[PDB]
Amino acid sequence: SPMYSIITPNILRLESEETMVLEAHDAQGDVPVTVTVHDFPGKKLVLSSEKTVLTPATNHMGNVTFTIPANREFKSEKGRNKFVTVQATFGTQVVEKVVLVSLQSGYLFIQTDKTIYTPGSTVLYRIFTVNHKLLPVGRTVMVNIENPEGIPVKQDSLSSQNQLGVLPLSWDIPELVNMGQWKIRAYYENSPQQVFSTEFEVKEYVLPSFEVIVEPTEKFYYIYNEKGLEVTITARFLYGKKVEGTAFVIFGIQDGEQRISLPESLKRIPIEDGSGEVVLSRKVLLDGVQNPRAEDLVGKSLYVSATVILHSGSDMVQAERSGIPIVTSPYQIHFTKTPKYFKPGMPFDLMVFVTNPDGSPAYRVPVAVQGEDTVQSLTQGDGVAKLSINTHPSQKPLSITVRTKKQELSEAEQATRTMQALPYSTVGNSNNYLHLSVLRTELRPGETLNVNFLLRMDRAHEAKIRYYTYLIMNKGRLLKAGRQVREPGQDLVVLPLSITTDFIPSFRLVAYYTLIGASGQREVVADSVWVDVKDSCVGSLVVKSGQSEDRQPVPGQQMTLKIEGDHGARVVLVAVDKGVFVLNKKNKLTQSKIWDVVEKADIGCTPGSGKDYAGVFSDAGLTFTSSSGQQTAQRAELQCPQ
Amino acid sequence: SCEVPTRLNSASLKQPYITQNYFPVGTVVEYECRPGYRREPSLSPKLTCLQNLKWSTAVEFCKKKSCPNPGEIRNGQIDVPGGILFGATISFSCNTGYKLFGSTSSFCLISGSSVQWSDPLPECREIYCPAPPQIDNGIIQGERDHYGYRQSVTYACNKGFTMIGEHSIYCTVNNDEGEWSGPPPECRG
Amino acid sequence: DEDIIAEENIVSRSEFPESWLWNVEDLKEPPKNGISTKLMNIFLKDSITTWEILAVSMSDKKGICVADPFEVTVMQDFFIDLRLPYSVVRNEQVEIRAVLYNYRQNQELKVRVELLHNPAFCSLATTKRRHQQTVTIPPKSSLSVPYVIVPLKTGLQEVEVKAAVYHHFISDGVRKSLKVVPEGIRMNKTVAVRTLDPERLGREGVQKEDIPPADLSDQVPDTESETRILLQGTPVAQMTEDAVDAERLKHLIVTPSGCGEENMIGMTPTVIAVHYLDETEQWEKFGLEKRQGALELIKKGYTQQLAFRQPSSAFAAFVKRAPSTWLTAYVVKVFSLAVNLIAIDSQVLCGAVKWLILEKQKPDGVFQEDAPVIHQEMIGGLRNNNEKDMALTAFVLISLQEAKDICEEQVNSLPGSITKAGDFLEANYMNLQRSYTVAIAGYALAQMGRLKGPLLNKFLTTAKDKNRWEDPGKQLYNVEATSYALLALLQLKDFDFVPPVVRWLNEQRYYGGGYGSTQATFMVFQALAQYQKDAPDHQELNLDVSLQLPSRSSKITHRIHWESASLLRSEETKENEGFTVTAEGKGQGTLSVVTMYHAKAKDQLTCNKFDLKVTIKPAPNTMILEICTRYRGDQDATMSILDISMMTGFAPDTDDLKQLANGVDRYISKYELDKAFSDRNTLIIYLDKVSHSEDDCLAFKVHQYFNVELIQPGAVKVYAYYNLEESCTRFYHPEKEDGKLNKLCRDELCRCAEENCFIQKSDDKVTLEERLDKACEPGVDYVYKTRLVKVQLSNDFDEYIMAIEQTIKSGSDEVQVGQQRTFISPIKCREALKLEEKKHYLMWGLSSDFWGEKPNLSYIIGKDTWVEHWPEEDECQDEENQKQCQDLGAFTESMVVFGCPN
Repeated sequence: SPMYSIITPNILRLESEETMVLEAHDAQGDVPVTVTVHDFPGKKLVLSSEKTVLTPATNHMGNVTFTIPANREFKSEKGRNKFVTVQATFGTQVVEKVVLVSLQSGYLFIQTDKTIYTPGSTVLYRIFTVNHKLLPVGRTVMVNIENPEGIPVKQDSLSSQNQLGVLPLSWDIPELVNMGQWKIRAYYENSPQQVFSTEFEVKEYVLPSFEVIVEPTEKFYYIYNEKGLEVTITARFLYGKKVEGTAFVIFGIQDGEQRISLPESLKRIPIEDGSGEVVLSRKVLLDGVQNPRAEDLVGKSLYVSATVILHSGSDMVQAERSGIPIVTSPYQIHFTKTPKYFKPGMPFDLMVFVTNPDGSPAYRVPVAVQGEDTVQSLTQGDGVAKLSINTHPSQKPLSITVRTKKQELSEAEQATRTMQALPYSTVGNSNNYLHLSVLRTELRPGETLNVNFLLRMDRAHEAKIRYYTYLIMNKGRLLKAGRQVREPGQDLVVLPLSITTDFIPSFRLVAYYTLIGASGQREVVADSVWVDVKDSCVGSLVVKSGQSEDRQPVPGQQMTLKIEGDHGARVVLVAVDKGVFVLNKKNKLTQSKIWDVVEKADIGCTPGSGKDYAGVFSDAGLTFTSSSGQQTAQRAELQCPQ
Repeated sequence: SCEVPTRLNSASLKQPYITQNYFPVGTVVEYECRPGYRREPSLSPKLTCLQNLKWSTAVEFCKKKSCPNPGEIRNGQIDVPGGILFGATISFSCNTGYKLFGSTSSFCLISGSSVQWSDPLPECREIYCPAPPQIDNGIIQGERDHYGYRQSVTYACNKGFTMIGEHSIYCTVNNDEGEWSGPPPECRG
Repeated sequence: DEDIIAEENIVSRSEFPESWLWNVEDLKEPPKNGISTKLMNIFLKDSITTWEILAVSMSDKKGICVADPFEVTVMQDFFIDLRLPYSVVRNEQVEIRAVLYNYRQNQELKVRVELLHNPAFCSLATTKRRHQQTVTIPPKSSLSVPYVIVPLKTGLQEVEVKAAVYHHFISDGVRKSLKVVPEGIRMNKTVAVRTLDPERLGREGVQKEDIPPADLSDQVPDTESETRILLQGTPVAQMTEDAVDAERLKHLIVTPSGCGEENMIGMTPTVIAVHYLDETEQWEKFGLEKRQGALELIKKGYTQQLAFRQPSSAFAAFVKRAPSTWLTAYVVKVFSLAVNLIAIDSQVLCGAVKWLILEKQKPDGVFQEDAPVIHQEMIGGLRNNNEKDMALTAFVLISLQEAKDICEEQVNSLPGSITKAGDFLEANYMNLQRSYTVAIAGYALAQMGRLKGPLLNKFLTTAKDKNRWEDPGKQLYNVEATSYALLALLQLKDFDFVPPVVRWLNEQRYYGGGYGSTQATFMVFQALAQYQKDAPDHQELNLDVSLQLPSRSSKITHRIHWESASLLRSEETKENEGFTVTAEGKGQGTLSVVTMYHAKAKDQLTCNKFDLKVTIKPAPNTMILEICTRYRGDQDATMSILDISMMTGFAPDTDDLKQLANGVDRYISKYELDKAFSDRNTLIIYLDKVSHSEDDCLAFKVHQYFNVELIQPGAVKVYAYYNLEESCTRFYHPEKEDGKLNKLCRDELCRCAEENCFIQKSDDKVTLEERLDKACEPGVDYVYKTRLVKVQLSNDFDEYIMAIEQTIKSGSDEVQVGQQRTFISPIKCREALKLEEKKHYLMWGLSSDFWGEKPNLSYIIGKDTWVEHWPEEDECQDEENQKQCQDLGAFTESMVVFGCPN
């Protein structure tokens, strides 16, 4: 009767605090639990060892937080992934499971001062050394600098110890050097495969002294828009004033990497009061391509090339907007946020994701299920809609198509998309499911989330399910485990889960229950869900003006710089001439790209759920192991499936 | 008559009012800025004598003279406690890994016909660590000419030898003195 | 002047970084709502622009955080933008622009803009003349000011313009620097690419490698050249071939069953499969979960081997049967290998070792067998009779030393028995005929290192084709003897003799299991697991790379071991040296050395894309400017630009512009149109196209509104809209020939000559004292009384062949009386000089007015050259001329007799 379980993350990492969830269901009295971690298969060592006691007053829920030191046994050789044997002794009952170990110590970020540089100058660049939880760590880092052709010309070996995770560095570009794209490559010494890179351009250049912004009225082009692609060429000096001169503008069509220039769209237009208008008429466009069929242009993109010359002929600037999509619909729909498996007879939730042709989230866009007009839902700030459909008990493939219902537009312009959700396979067809629902809203830390636990199963055994077990996954680690009380007859129970800065940017909730039923069979039923959080800083960093707003600065003037940030932190500044960002604005540093990296290194590969319970688990990035034999699938791959 | 114009810190009387003492009412006296102060065009440098035997109240005719911008110190810093005006002081410091060579402070002093910083801007020299120890039966995987703050040295034993210790060591800096994190490893045969 | 800021008081703006404020501040102030607020004072640079300020934070609690950009816009009501290019070619005349901005709402400014003279540049502003234009700038507008120059020294140089307004207290200055570059073109040559591999041709006396420097004989003087050098690493490191795929061992997981012997036949393939899989780390491909299940079967074989263990600590098929030594030596062998796998009791294993030793050892060292095993096929080759005192003593021997470490302290007779069985295999090793008995007997002496000399030789020679130990009969024996031999040379370190054996068993593709396949399986997998754990001689590759360059004193060593994510090392030297590189170890590498520089070239591609001819002729008050252009493609160029600047004090004709403005593929913005005649020094004519077949010519009248003495050549530039670089710029001036400012150059050294042709003066105020003081200061190098014999005319530079009649003072040119020295002058100075043949002159100059070398030196008449007409003899009797004959004659004897004061 007592069934002891153990849960850990799919992939454990080194020099990191991995948490482990210990359980004993239908257990009595106290239960001594000892946890040990051994290398695989040799078992030459004892990397971790903890002891805890499970007590009825914790309802027999334990937790061991352990660390895997970075022994020299772990690396290589070579290309050969390594593994540990997690062992958990409950009294006399022993449960063991092999888990995969990541060498990746965490992350590195590189930041250069400028984006582009002139032969003869110094590139100032800082490396940010942080673990998986993003806090600064002191370790050794190798740093290379590769040329255009992909050749290292310099390698240094350094460590962020006592450097507060801030490693300053410099490199003098020689005056004799190859033009083009240069790369800074850097990696942690204990993990040479995961590499972190930043590009900086080396070119013979001058400052234009003014900027040119080209903006199409719509961020896209609608193939049947007769007016055509109308663009506003604005030009102003860096210090603010608007420019007087003359502009040449041309248009083009891009397909992947191949570009076709439209010679007959070349216009020369007068820039008055720092602005100018120029339009690409549908006619010329269709004339430049040799296709009569218009729909063949959908998927491809358009680019605009601007050349504004000051009436002095003393300065001439080049600009270009690119990747203006040609589309039949002013929106796109994605189910990348929706799970791919439902539970027969239970509500199935859809996370529809509507973007603007560029990739940006579309605000206030109504969407709906075909055949169900009732089911309607609007997109929030992040561009997502929560639609819910009640499903029938049957093993037939659910196929769901969705469209937009944005008014003002036509049915033809509405977007559409179609997925297919398969049924959750039950343990011997017991027809016992669990479903986790979450209110779709742009989540902020400090708010409280209402997690909804809906249970479905025959009345012969509901009175036995008294509690659910939940686990929070974040950044690829176990942020928190816990228990949800349930009384008999309670279909829906709610969990008030407080959101802190630790849940940023995204977190997974997986919860499950177990019981004996059918014909004496031990049953585990689980369900997961992936919830997004408002990407930001764990803390805050604002830079603004200390002085009065009236006092404009003058060359050689002393001015006050206010900095508002987290106490104790260290701030690293830099001031670049906006002329630089007229030449090259790429590979800039943002907090969002940080959260982006953090994101790409999640062990969870699915919006939630799974073909089965061992699937809910492995898909969410966890390993669930028991003393009756109800085990997960052996994860052999560090990367997520294509 | 009014008493002698009161002493001013900025400007001092001109000739020949400085040697006069007979100040009949309705008299104007002209000042000229001291060193180091500069005249404020929009303001009159003259003063006048009142009925109750006083002078026309005036805020100081010459404003305080400014020093030339201290500048920038490659990998060092300039601490400017309170402005760069005549009589001001500034201090110098180097960034970690760099040592100070020169004056630790500078003063805005009066030179000839103007104010100039008392000392020249010093230099911050990269603090190099002493050459890494050569170990028996091993070598330093691709050495280096100079090892600075944070530079690390990786070691490797020869064939038929076993490494026992830290694969590599790094340079730490304490009181402008470079010192190795610790002892290099050993290659036991 | 009056009511303006003088030239020396004005500070030019010099600080124009592209990035600055690379600073580090700490937020240690008292926090309000977990928010600390720090205040910093910064002195903003000299740029007139907008700075973008980006801050990143790091807190051991809140982690990293990138702040939003913060823009600071720095401006001034009046200022100048000096727009230089990145680099300019040396001796090439180019135009630079200086734009004066007036951002005052409704207040026009009468400004004066002046270029400062720089010896490195030859422009209109000199030592002796300023170059100041007076111009008016309307409210909210800009005014372009063109300057033409020619850079005189390669390397970095410095332009600096200044400007001040009239009647107001406003002044501004811009000091920018620009790189002056030599003409040549980039060439990359390969110096040496040799393959670094000790052993193959690189002799056992480890390869030494001599690398010469590069040619660089056509390297244009005063240029750096870098030598980069790379060490490309080789990825090839086959262990043998490949370890045997785990998927091929699926049959080796057998449930142990039966009695004392068969249960060992069932525990054999299972123990040796996991052991091999733990070592080949193929547990993945095989299935990780399957390990726990194979360990349970190994524990099941061992528990069931406990039931056939007799009280004497020995083993036999049954419990009532007499114990077999070979079996007990197999129990010992297998259990000695399944120690790391399961929990093996020491009492049992060491008990059977003690039993074997005390019971089953003859005095003379050879184990004897009393009770042959029922399963005779399970013995392997030992069954084929012949010299079984060896096959057996070697078998039980191998079982005892592999049980060494575990039963050394529990059995004290073990070292002695080991040595005992070894002295005997040692004495009778030379009398063995079978390949098998010698392969086990040598693996049996390999472990003690007592395999040397003649026995060694016989062991190596024993094998056929250097890859196998085969005997007539079954192949299983030959694979078993081969596996013993493989272990024998792995103990031997003989990494040369290994490569061919391994290839043979993999080739055999024996994957164990079969009728009597116990040994074959245990040996082939102990051998292929030790082949993978001992790894012989790395099997990978080790390369030390020591490089010596006579430039540095230090020696550079590069270790390129395998299993390192790099396999690349590169070093660079700024000096072309001869360096030698010794390499060392196993492995095949390569070393390629590349130097880089600029070679002599003639070039002059440009105009690459456009032809241009600009001619300026007089009008029938005004002059005519005709522009002629043409495209150098296969097609007619698209929309091109015609950028024109005017000569100083000149404005284009409005009516002729209106006439060009109207259609005909030509355009001019209303802007250039409504500029008055004043202040129109720049103009842009847009071209809908240009032909590639013939010249496209236009022409318009230009009028002089403002008269000045030193006028600046105008300049025209063509170029298509898509491309700035592929442009052409010609200059135009009515007289000035070639549109080239006056400069005398030889090879690549040239000096500007836009100045007074000589010391401007009239012989009347020039007295004797002013001659003794000016002809004795240090600079003055030479002073001669000369006579003009011959004058040679040209199109650009005149040559006045002066015959020295007396050397008053001698300047580094060691010139005797009678010899000739050529004096050269620009044509514009022919009128200022009026030198005539057969006349005499008093001349003196500096050392900088030298041209040439010593056997052909030429003098140049610069602004410090004193040129004075010496009246003839029949002109000094004349009374009005007297003061000069008498002053020149007194200067002759005051410099000849006495000279200089010192």
